Amino acid sequence: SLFVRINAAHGFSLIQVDNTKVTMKEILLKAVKRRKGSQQYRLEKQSEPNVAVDLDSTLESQSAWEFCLVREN
Amino acid sequence: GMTEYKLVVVGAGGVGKSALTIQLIQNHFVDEYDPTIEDSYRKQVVIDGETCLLDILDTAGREEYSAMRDQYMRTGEGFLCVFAINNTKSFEDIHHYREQIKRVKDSEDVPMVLVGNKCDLPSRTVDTKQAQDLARSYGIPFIETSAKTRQGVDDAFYTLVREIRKH
Ligand SMILES: Nc1nc2c(ncn2[C@@H]2O[C@H](COP(=O)(O)OP(=O)(O)NP(=O)(O)O)[C@@H](O)[C@H]2O)c(=O)[nH]1
Ligand SMILES: [Mg+2]
Repeated sequence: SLFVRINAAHGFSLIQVDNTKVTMKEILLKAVKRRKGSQQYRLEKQSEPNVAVDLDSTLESQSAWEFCLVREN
Repeated sequence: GMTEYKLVVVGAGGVGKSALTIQLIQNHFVDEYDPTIEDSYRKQVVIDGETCLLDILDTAGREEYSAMRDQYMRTGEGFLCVFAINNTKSFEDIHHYREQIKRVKDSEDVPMVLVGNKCDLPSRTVDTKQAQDLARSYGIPFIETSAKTRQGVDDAFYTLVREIRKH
């Protein structure tokens, strides 16, 4: 019922969040584990390229449901 | 250069749609069963001499997300209908998925492949005859796969691409 969309280079993933006060760090780790093999990766919001979303910040603090899985530099 | 084929994996929850997709994409099996909502993967593969890019869509087996079904069944070119050989009713749910595809696509002629997953399991509820006879009724190939041993995984996706080559 509560999911975020992670846009990657070779597809996208809908990641369900149990509660809306999750880290941006926990979301990133689940994103890399599903998109790629395991475990140099950052989240940016799709609307604004190169935001480098704060990993401490929660989803309530975020004003978006869509983020991009992009590699560092 | 590359022909693009858009594949959709449909079936009841827990039949192994994610396990089959993950096996062909990143080449390993996992027993976590992290339930799916929707995931897309693009992989470059060689099929019988033809280099092609595969657009794989992993759907949710839980009818709670059935709303998205009306939207993705209109996008893909072929459908990989998966049931569990140890789950009778997921095999029964195959008929529902086909009929929904046929009338979202508004076409009887839709490229598809029947997949019976989890070959490695010792106890079986659905015999090969039941799926084979159902396959001829639908006029589509039936492939038995095991995501845990990777048996039939490529075979099933490859046959779907071959079926999509209907003119
Ligand atoms: N022994 C065995 N277990 C399998 C096989 N394929 C999948 N499983 C197991 O079956 C369970 C469900 O697999 P999964 O791919 O997540 O199923 P799904 O069809 O994607 N489920 P959902 O639609 O709800 O997301 C997992 O525990 C997985 O390890 C297989 O070939 N053999
Ligand atoms: Mg799944």
